[PDB]
Amino acid sequence: VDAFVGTWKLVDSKNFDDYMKSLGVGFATRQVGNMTKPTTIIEVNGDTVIIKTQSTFKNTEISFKLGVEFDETTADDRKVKSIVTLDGGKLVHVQKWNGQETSLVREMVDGKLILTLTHGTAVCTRTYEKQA
Repeated sequence: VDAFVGTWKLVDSKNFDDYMKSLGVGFATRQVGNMTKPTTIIEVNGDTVIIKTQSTFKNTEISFKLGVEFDETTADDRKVKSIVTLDGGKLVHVQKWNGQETSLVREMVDGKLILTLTHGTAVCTRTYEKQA
């Protein structure tokens, strides 16, 4: 947990396009929404954490409890049952809807929070760099 705490800046990412051009989390919108996520606030809370997708066009935020599943709708997932936990030092967000699921596994080693976004077909590396 002792990493996530703070405000991050997106640095490296690719393949959002493909991934949405299949998942249906844009199929168009993500052609800009691929890039347009410069900041992400990650406020750890007591037993919990809240993500704040601070960007220009489109913002989202949701609270999640490491060790629970919650049914919730981010604009860029739709309604999905997110199960979150922390294995070793890896924040595994598995994201279970129905016909498929996806995985949003987060870790910081070195100085970058690497988020591996993996679905039933398609992958994206999404990397975040602590700005504050």
